[PDB]
Amino acid sequence: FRSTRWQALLNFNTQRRLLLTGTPLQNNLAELWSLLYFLMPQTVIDGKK
DNA sequence: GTACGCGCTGTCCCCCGCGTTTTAACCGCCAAGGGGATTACTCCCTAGTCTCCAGGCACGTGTCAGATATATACATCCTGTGCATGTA
Repeated sequence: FRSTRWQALLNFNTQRRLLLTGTPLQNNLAELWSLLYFLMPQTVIDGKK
């Protein structure tokens, strides 16, 4: 979440994005929530609800 | 008068540039603690101010020091002044 590259690529002008990854981490919901927010900026920060 | 500033010369030589090697620094982790100037508050105590009585460095006066003009007892030529022996 706090990485500079995370905010670096958010402003890029694209209308469709695709993610390629083998396996994300199961627990530690923070990284999954961060990936979800990066995919589209609509979800709320509160993932503990 | 003269010799050093100036102009010219060759001699070579050390940094420039372009390339190649090596490395300092920021990003991620993983969020953790850690301390020092700041703001507010609470006492607290020593200089400002007044105060008069003592007194002391700027000031004027005396006297030795340093330097200078003045007779003074010789000092060095200068002026008369006298003597002895050979000459026509």
